[PDB]
Amino acid sequence: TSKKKRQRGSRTHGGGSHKNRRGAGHRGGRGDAGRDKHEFHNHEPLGKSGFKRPQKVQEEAATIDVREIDENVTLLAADDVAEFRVDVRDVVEEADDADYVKVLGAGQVRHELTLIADDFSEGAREKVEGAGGSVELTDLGEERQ
Amino acid sequence: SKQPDKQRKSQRRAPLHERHKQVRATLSADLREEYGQRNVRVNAGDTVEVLRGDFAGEEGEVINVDLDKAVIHVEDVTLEKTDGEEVPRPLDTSNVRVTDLDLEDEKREARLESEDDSA
Amino acid sequence: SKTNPRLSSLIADLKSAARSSGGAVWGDVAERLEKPRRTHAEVNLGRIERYAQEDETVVVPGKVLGSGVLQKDVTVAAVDFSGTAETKIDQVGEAVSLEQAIENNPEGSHVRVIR
Amino acid sequence: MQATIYDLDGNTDGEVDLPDVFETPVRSDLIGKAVRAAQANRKQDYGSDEYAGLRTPAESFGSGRGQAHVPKLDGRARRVPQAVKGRSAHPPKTEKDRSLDLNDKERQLAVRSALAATADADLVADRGHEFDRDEVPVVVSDDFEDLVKTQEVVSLLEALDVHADIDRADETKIKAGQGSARGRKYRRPASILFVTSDEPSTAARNLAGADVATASEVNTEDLAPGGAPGRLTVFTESALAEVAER
RNA sequence: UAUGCCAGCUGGUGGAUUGCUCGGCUCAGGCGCUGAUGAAGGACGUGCCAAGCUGCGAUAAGCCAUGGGGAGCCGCACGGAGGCGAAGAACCAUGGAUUUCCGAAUGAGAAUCUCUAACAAUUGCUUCGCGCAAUGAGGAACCCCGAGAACUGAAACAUCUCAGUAUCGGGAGGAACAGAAAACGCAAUGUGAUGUCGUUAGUAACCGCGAGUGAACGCGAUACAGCCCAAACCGAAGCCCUCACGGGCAAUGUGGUGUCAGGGCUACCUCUCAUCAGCCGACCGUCUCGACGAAGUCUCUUGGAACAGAGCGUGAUACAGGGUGACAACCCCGUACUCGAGACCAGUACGACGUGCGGUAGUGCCAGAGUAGCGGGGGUUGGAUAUCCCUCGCGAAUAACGCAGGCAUCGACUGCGAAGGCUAAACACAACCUGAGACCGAUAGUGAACAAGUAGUGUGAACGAACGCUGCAAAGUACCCUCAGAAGGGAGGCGAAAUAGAGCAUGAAAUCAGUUGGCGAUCGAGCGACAGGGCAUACAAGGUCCCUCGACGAAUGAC
RNA sequence: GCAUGGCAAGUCUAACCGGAGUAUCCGGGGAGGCACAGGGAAACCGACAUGGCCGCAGGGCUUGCCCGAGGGCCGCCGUC
Ligand SMILES: [Cl-]
Ligand SMILES: [Cl-]
Ligand SMILES: [Cl-]
Ligand SMILES: [Mg+2]
Ligand SMILES: [Mg+2]
Ligand SMILES: [Mg+2]
Ligand SMILES: [Mg+2]
Ligand SMILES: [Mg+2]
Ligand SMILES: [Mg+2]
Ligand SMILES: [Mg+2]
Ligand SMILES: [Mg+2]
Ligand SMILES: [Mg+2]
Ligand SMILES: [Mg+2]
Ligand SMILES: [Mg+2]
Ligand SMILES: [Mg+2]
Ligand code: NA
Ligand code: NA
Ligand code: NA
Ligand code: NA
Ligand code: NA
Ligand code: NA
Ligand code: NA
Ligand code: NA
Ligand code: NA
Ligand code: NA
Ligand code: NA
Ligand code: NA
Ligand code: NA
Ligand code: NA
Ligand code: NA
Ligand code: NA
Ligand code: NA
Ligand code: NA
Ligand code: NA
Ligand SMILES: [Sr+2]
Ligand SMILES: [Sr+2]
Ligand SMILES: [Sr+2]
Ligand SMILES: [Sr+2]
Ligand SMILES: [Sr+2]
Ligand SMILES: [Sr+2]
Ligand SMILES: [Sr+2]
Ligand SMILES: [Sr+2]
Ligand SMILES: [Sr+2]
Ligand SMILES: [Sr+2]
Ligand SMILES: [Sr+2]
Ligand SMILES: [Sr+2]
Ligand SMILES: [Sr+2]
Ligand SMILES: [Sr+2]
Ligand SMILES: [Sr+2]
Ligand SMILES: [Sr+2]
Ligand SMILES: [Sr+2]
Ligand SMILES: [Sr+2]
Repeated sequence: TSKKKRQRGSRTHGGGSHKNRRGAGHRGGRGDAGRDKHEFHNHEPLGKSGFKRPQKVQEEAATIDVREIDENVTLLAADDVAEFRVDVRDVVEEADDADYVKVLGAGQVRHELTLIADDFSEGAREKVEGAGGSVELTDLGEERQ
Repeated sequence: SKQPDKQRKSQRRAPLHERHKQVRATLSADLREEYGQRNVRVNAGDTVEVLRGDFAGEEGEVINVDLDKAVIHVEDVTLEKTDGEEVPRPLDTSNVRVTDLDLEDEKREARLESEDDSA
Repeated sequence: SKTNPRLSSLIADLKSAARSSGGAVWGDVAERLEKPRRTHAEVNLGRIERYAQEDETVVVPGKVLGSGVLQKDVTVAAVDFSGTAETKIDQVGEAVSLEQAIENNPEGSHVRVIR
Repeated sequence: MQATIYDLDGNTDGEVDLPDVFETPVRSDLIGKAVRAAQANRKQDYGSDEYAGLRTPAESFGSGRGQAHVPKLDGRARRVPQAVKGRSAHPPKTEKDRSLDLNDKERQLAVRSALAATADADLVADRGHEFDRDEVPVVVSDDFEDLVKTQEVVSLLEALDVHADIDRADETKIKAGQGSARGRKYRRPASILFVTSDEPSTAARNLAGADVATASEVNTEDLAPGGAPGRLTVFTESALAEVAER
């Protein structure tokens, strides 16, 4: 049995005094009324902040952490196995509607990898090389200077 | 349709030419064999046997066929009024069985004997 | 008011085992499965790899998922496994249902709970 | 497991591997959910006229004439819910979404689960079906599809000691209630489900309580009418195999 | 024991309840314009008897033809009388005839009539004559173009909101509108007319930066379709009316060419299946209508009635639904299967006729002005500097030019040619047809299951109810008595039932008459709860209870 | 938010398309949404698959002593 189903005979259906549930006065005004007066509490404060750049002058990078790549090396058998060689671009989802692919260095790298991507983070490299690996910056990646 | 309201409605409001089928009755075994049909539209000339009501068992000539009320009058199947007069007790053709046809009309006979169609 | 009939039987079997055999884990896991689904365990392989040890059955009072890498040759007993989870585990060890685990070890000995 | 195959005379004629799906653990709750959804999804939207009871300029006199402040017209109370001939306060509404969603996986799992309940004679018996057989479901040669006369299917069912179920369904119930006023006067027990492969069996369909389906689209409802798992089914050689990949 | 209290019994009153459904409500599919050739609507007529509804129109519930249909018929409406039908009526489909007056209402006028040949009025053509034509008004909503609130929200209120909503003016169609880039701007080596649907997204943008308002490109779909002028160069090679004769139009340009795959011209190559125009003309599918259509009306019992129970039997590509004196696949209509016709798709698709695609070189020959653009003032928008529009003023270039790419200018780059036009399909609505339903079931559901927009209210605009059920069959009560009596009553007749006898299935409560039990003319008021006495009680559905004594014997506890 | 159920580093399809027993239902459709990294107005940069100590449940042992998921207290890491 639900709560609704138990209200018949109660008269006030949980509203307390029958003078309570009336119009918007019982809510202190409609919508966000009083968000700066009687109900300022827990409301985001008033004001403007910052600016926005035009949406077509904005770049959206497709990122991936070494952890993701490294944890699936063997599974990614459909990708080079040299002295593994992996073109991150063929690995990252959503890597199409993105302006470029970037490898981030979150996690560990328990294998020697040769990674090819449009860009890497300092830590991404330190780790890849640290495990006897290399990092190859794509041609597009040739926009660092 | 499948809806009861419409079914009854189409029956009660059927135009006259469509009411002939509301006065049809099953044919005796012989007649069925003779004309290759299971039933026919009862005519004011036919002979019929009552198979259901309080008059079940009686046979007689059809004296009248009312399409408006979809009922028939059969000789001797009557009720006695208060003044003593005798009047017919209407019958639903569904409770009757044709045992002898009145084929005085070439068209009806032709219809009955034809195969592609029934009477 | 669980709705899955199999979950109900499992819980009933888990109690029968804990009451009839020297096993407190089964009755423990039972108490947890009786709790709301949101509190049930959702464990990825990476966690099993970090705290499991061979010849000690890993018991998950929930479901095992496939993220991470498992190398240890361990037997994992769970309410359920994702298709991938059961695959990876079976490669380096073995995936088993609590229903099996309860039958092979009613006393519920040498076992580690993971969530 | 293996399922015995029968010829149109009812005699055994080899046997085949009962596909794995028939080993899916039976999940009556998932099945119930699936049926509940199919049933809700064919329900039609309805609701009272949105202006019903509102076609009146009726006004209240207010205080003064020793009368309750109720809208009146020509001395008759109107519009308001407590007034006879007034509007309905919270009536059925056309805008209401009467459909139920169901993830494809959850639904497919239920179909498989219902398929599997079909191979459990004890269940099939519990569901209510009347039969004198031990193996279930009943598998028959693909020639079954070539049958034309209903009575021929009768003989085969009698030979298969499965006709008793049709006798069970050969009794309609005239329902209590006003459903009758809307065309729902009768209802009847569900009997055998015939699952063929090319086309539904025209020969079996008119049998009392019978249902016909095709392996490619047989659903949770035919497999478990009303959500009750374990319907006495009869598959076709090919139907049986094609149903394996659902 | 009066007046009387409480409960029940018999009979009323009343119309709840149960059951029933010819009406509603909602959804889905199909379909979709009418009118001066006088519509839609209204008035008045029209029947043997005729008030209402329906139909029809002085040929008046109808006339004629063809096909269907069939032995009956003369609407709703179950009367009386009379008539029609084998000379094939009724009825149905298609087509035709008739079709009063008012009504856009059109010769003039007028509350449906009147007065003395009429497209009134405005237009086009014009034989300049109403000679030939157009317009007008209607339609449930849908659609397009204009006019445009307030209550309300912001807890007041003015910007903002409600909302371009309600309502008003004008107008088209079966659908409208839009539409082949002076586009987009995931900026690109990219997309490629337009609606619409899903999403992009409550994102960008707006905003007492409050409350609130709120896109687009793109993407996935639906459906797909692209063309015609102006001018250049030609210059009467042309068009309209008429059978013809003949007339009118047209150098202020008819017609050819041409239309950003720019074109024209001069000089060449090659070639057409592009386009445009016209001819022919479906399949299939969908919707509706129709034909055909299996198998019990067997036994016994109960009943007024078998469609019930028991027994025997049958069909099924048909066990949807309905009817029939009660629960019916097999009694009747239907239903499955198969078949036929009309409508829509669509004058579309295909096919065929004609036309002729395209490429090179040269040529500053052509290419839409109060425009592009700027400023003043307004409105509007998400449009912010960067929306769309109105208004006042100013105002350009000529392809070697010009516009756009979200502030302005200049260069570069990319895109694209405004100031002329047409265009199928995919989408909206629901009048109309058909189907459907976990919708309502007569105080419900429509206001309306009935006389329903009826009766009735208001000067008018406008407002507006209530009323469902005899029975299987009318067998709808003959005769007699009574009475002023076609009233009513009594007796009687019918039927299973008249406590089914006319708002006639059932028949609650309030409440009324009569009556039974209990109380009652010396006695006190939340009307009772719980205990205990009196009196009252047919059966059934409850069967216990009382006294002696004895057993057991908690707290407590004596003489 | 919560309870139940599916699937899980993923999850769900929307419009719509095909089929069919034709509003149900079977198959298809991942456009797009949310989740899988954050911080910063922006430019832009970009993280613990575990390093320490407590310790509940549970497990182990030779019955106080080990292992101790979750949890608790810290380190440390990304960014302004
Ligand atoms: Cl930004
Ligand atoms: Cl985890
Ligand atoms: Cl694009
Ligand atoms: Mg015949
Ligand atoms: Mg109402
Ligand atoms: Mg009831
Ligand atoms: Mg006139
Ligand atoms: Mg206010
Ligand atoms: Mg539109
Ligand atoms: Mg304020
Ligand atoms: Mg707005
Ligand atoms: Mg845009
Ligand atoms: Mg405004
Ligand atoms: Mg009413
Ligand atoms: Mg009565
Ligand atoms: Na209240
Ligand atoms: Na009204
Ligand atoms: Na709805
Ligand atoms: Na139409
Ligand atoms: Na009349
Ligand atoms: Na006429
Ligand atoms: Na005219
Ligand atoms: Na003239
Ligand atoms: Na206010
Ligand atoms: Na005020
Ligand atoms: Na504002
Ligand atoms: Na894209
Ligand atoms: Na009958
Ligand atoms: Na605007
Ligand atoms: Na201006
Ligand atoms: Na542009
Ligand atoms: Na009523
Ligand atoms: Na008493
Ligand atoms: Na996706
Ligand atoms: Sr409350
Ligand atoms: Sr109010
Ligand atoms: Sr509030
Ligand atoms: Sr303040
Ligand atoms: Sr995507
Ligand atoms: Sr009639
Ligand atoms: Sr009649
Ligand atoms: Sr006052
Ligand atoms: Sr196109
Ligand atoms: Sr131009
Ligand atoms: Sr700029
Ligand atoms: Sr009433
Ligand atoms: Sr209505
Ligand atoms: Sr007045
Ligand atoms: Sr009498
Ligand atoms: Sr004692
Ligand atoms: Sr999916
Ligand atoms: Sr921790």
